Amino acid sequence: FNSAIGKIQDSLSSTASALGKLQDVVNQNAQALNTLVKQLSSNFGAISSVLNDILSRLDPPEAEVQIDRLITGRLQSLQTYVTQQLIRAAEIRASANLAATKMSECVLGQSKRVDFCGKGYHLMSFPQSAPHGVVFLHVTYVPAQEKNFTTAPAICHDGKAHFPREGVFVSNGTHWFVTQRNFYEPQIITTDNTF
Amino acid sequence: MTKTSVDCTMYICGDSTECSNLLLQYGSFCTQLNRALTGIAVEQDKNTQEVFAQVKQIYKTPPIKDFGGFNFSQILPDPSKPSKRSFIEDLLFNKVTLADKFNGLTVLPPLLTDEMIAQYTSALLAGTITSGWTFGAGAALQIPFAMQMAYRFNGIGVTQNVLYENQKLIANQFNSAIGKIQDSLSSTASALGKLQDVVNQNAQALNTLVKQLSSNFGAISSVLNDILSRLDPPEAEVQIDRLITGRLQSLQTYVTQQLIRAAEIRASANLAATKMSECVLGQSKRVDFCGKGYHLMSFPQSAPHGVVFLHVTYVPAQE
Amino acid sequence: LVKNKCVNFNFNGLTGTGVLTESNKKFLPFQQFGRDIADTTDAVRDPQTLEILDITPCSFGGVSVITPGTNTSNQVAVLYQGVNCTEVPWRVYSTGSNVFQTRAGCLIGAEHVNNSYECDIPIGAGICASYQTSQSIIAYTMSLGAENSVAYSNNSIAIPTNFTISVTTEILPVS
Amino acid sequence: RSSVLHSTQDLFLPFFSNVTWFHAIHVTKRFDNPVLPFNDGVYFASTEKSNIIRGWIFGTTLDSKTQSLLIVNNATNVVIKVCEFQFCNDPFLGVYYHKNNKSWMESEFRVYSSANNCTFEYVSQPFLMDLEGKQGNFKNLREFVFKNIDGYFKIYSKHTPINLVRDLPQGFSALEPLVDLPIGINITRFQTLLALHRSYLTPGDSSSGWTAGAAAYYVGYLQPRTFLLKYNENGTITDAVDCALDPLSETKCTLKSFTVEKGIYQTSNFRVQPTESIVRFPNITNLC
Amino acid sequence: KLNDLCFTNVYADSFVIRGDEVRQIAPGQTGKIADYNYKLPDDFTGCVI
Ligand SMILES: *[C@@H]1O[C@H](CO)[C@@H](O[C@@H]2O[C@H](CO)[C@@H](O)[C@H](O)[C@H]2NC(C)=O)[C@H](O)[C@H]1NC(C)=O
Ligand SMILES: *[C@H]1O[C@H](CO)[C@@H](O[C@@H]2O[C@H](CO)[C@@H](O)[C@H](O)[C@H]2NC(C)=O)[C@H](O)[C@H]1NC(C)=O
Ligand SMILES: *[C@@H]1O[C@H](CO)[C@@H](O)[C@H](O)[C@H]1NC(C)=O
Ligand SMILES: *[C@@H]1O[C@H](CO)[C@@H](O)[C@H](O)[C@H]1NC(C)=O
Ligand SMILES: *[C@@H]1O[C@H](CO)[C@@H](O)[C@H](O)[C@H]1NC(C)=O
Ligand SMILES: *[C@@H]1O[C@H](CO)[C@@H](O)[C@H](O)[C@H]1NC(C)=O
Ligand SMILES: *[C@@H]1O[C@H](CO)[C@@H](O)[C@H](O)[C@H]1NC(C)=O
Ligand SMILES: *[C@@H]1O[C@H](CO)[C@@H](O)[C@H](O)[C@H]1NC(C)=O
Ligand SMILES: *[C@@H]1O[C@H](CO)[C@@H](O)[C@H](O)[C@H]1NC(C)=O
Repeated sequence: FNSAIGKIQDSLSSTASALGKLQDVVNQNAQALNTLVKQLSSNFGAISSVLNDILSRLDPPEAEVQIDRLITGRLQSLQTYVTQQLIRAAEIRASANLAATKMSECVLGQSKRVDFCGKGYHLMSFPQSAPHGVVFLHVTYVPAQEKNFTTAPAICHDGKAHFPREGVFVSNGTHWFVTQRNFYEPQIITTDNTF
Repeated sequence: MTKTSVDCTMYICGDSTECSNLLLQYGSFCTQLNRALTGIAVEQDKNTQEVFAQVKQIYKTPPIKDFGGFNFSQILPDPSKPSKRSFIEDLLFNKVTLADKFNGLTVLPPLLTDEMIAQYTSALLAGTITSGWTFGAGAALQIPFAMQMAYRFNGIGVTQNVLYENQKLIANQFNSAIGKIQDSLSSTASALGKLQDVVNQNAQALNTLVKQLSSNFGAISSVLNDILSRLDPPEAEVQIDRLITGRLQSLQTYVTQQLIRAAEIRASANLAATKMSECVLGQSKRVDFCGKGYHLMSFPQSAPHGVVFLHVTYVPAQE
Repeated sequence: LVKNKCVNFNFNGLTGTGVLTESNKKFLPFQQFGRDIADTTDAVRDPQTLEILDITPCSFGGVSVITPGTNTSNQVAVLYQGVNCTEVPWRVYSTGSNVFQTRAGCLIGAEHVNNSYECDIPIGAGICASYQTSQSIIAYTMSLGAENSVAYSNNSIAIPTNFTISVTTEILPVS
Repeated sequence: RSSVLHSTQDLFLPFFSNVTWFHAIHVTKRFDNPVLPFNDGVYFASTEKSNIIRGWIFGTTLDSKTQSLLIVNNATNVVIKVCEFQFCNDPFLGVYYHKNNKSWMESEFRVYSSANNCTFEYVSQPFLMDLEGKQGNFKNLREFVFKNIDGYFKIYSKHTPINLVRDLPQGFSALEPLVDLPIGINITRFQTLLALHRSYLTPGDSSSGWTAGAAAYYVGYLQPRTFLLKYNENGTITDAVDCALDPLSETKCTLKSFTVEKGIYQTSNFRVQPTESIVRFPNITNLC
Repeated sequence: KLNDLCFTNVYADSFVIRGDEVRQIAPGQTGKIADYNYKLPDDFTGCVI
């Protein structure tokens, strides 16, 4: 765990890739706002982009028309921003629910669902605050080494066949012992471990 | 959904240079719309990535077909058949085909070729049968299929002995059930229902859109080439200006519509990805998450722009 | 009449741009303009020659340049999107040192290897581009990963002897 | 602007553009300063030590009948006129080394016959010139961009103290506008002015009496191009990338950043152009 | 630009009118002789001579 936590510190300091999924959201929102702000510069068919300049050099009736054009162009710009913002807001909202879910469900209790939190069995999880985001560190159990064993479903002792109470039957080939399917513990088969 | 990228410049202004200059006046609307579509296009590829790239390494289907009395011929890929598509999978393209640039519009190809998607599905299928849920959480561990099923019964509260006592009875029901499913897909005119509507809806928008260009939009002619030849620039602008305004509207509606549709698909993709991770890799305790009833396991399938899940469930027949 | 070459065409005050080739579909004695399902004219009748020509637009396409990254190198690969590889030939870049026709367009500036690696710089329809094979952007076929089959048998089982605890980070935006 | 990247569609010398070098050096019997064609991109980059290249000539035909431009680079100013001047076939600036007093005086200022009228006369800001009579490598550098836009004649300049490079120095320097003149003159081509280094060893006439020595100047044309220009905090344009010139470069404009991360980026649409225009109007000969 | 496009079924008209109502014979705008003798369409195309 200590070595495992140590690596994550190194990984975080060495690259911006961790926050890319989060950062993409930060950058994408920033870019959208910037475009709209720039929009102000665009003429939108008008004589001149700056609103005050148009009003200063045009008589009211003409000024009326040009103002309207600007507003239509500017109204459309605003509409796009608000419409765009809502979609992004909804997307962010889903993450928060998921964000809120990850905040509570990995953190409070253990999730039996496979791969919902991290990869492999999720022992526990911790959350670290990030700018405009939540980062979840997942501790998971993964079985590293596997040894081949011959196996069979039932053992016949007196014409009645036993089955394991909680574990698959595993035999090296010399004798038959019962071990938990996820770690190799061999126990001499007995009535206590069978029915 | 089909990756569609529409070039703002070519659609609105058309070929003519004079039409292009007015578009420049408008600003980055031209540029912004293209960006939004590309985002959508990446999602459809990326969505695919999330849903099917659940496995680090493709696992070849074991040459030995012993399935502990379970017949998987429909589900698994056929070497003799071209394109490595399963009977279910091979036929679906059959079914989909039966159910089913040119202009301003390029329909981009997906990052993952249908062929590649087939391999991913096979890997999950191969992974589930050979290694149970071990492959989901780490290096896949070989297990006897009968034995795997034994574990499945234990999770739903039916003792493993029960499976072993009448494995033959269970195997036959499963085999018969799978056969029933094959027949059901082919026999029904419209079982896929929901998948079909996604394709039809997208097609309607494009036609409506393609149809949209023809519309006059309160201009003397519906064609930029035609309007430009007939009219000079000086008084040209009033009609040239408007058609542009009207057409911009068509794009924004279409662009906005795509995003809403993309968002719906993304949720579906993520739901579908969840089922793929949640149901294929391991048994799901949540009731009515996988199909109906108690759930033992699920087998992923591939269709164009979709994922078909086969759910194996336990129901108590008699009381 | 010119055929097989993109040329501006004007017929009776109607103007379009495309390549005009004879169209197999037979039209009625009275029919003049043939149109497609998308309400774009796909055919004409030569007024002077009374012959049928099919009109298709002059292949466009978006250009995407594949870069390993500015920092690493300056070399680039440009994939025209959809356009045929024969098509056309910045003047220096045109000819393809390594022209290769893919299925997603027409790559020009990368060398098609026979080997398959993990994806790096995604392109489309399988092909991926990597800056690692002195150095040249190469486009591979993107095989999904190592193919190993777990050894299977009715009487064979594998059980882990050791376990490893690991930490994985998932990053989700909240606001 | 400070710390902002801006793209302006203003005429620029294309990067890595071909440049036609010229020689005004006797090192045997070598002296050439002929007329050069002029387009929008009249970029002149002389390199001088003892200040041998001085002036310029603009115009359409230099007929003294079409309005034309002309300058002297005196110690006072870069003196300019618009006047209908009748230039000689071989104009120059003449300087002689007198034995009685060590100073370089003008000997024959017959650059032009007379001026018909002036629609513009003008004197620029004061500056000073060294006017040395020695031999050496060209310690200094001078660049100018002559341009004609929307009824305005314009000029841009920079002094670079480059050392010992025959070719134009690798690096980035930005010309700063010096003067703007509002003129209507249309000028097809331009010429340069040389300083003849007349001495006692020369024959002593206007046709053969000269020992001009070393001089060098390069002319590069200007075409409309889009430059992404980086702006520093102070505002000096420290660096610029040309988007039109390269596939890599074009990506940067779309990306709007000097440094690009590894990935795939779509920059511009590609369209073919029809080889011929074919018109097939009715073949009937009868006229309405 | 009337030279470079092919029309359909060109019609010519001819009559004699007073000098004042030559401005009156225009599409859309009203008038006595324009309401009693010759009413052009609101979107008439062509050239009046
Ligand atoms: C299980 O795996 C762990 C972790 O790899 C092993 O621990 C290492 O054992 C080696 C050899 O004895 C030591 O040199 C290392 O210092 C130990 N730590 C690590 C992180 O490698 C352990 O030996 C393995 N087997 C067990 C417990 O049966
Ligand atoms: C400068 O004098 C010349 C020569 O007299 C003028 O050129 C004449 O201009 C008149 C009026 O425009 C023309 O009708 C003649 O054809 C021109 N040639 C001659 C020989 O008279 C010129 O206009 C005068 N002013 C300038 C250049 O500013
Ligand atoms: C099971 O086999 C292993 C490998 O040969 C051996 O080490 C172990 O001792 C065996 N069990 C017993 C009880 O000997
Ligand atoms: C599975 O069913 C197929 C379909 O007929 C059959 O050809 C095959 O022999 C069967 N294989 C089994 C039970 O393994
Ligand atoms: C490209 O054009 C050539 C013309 O000979 C043809 O052979 C090839 O099939 C074409 N491919 C595509 C994708 O257009
Ligand atoms: C278990 O299976 C293989 C069968 O070849 C055996 O040799 C080895 O002990 C283990 N290796 C695996 C599954 O790769
Ligand atoms: C510049 O001109 C020279 C003449 O020798 C030629 O070799 C070279 O290709 C030209 N380069 C460009 C960019 O015009
Ligand atoms: C400029 O002078 C040239 C001389 O060749 C002439 O052809 C051209 O018509 C002139 N243009 C203008 C705008 O004076
Ligand atoms: C730019 O401003 C900085 C302020 O620290 C100053 O040190 C530097 O000399 C300035 N350079 C120029 C070229 O203005």
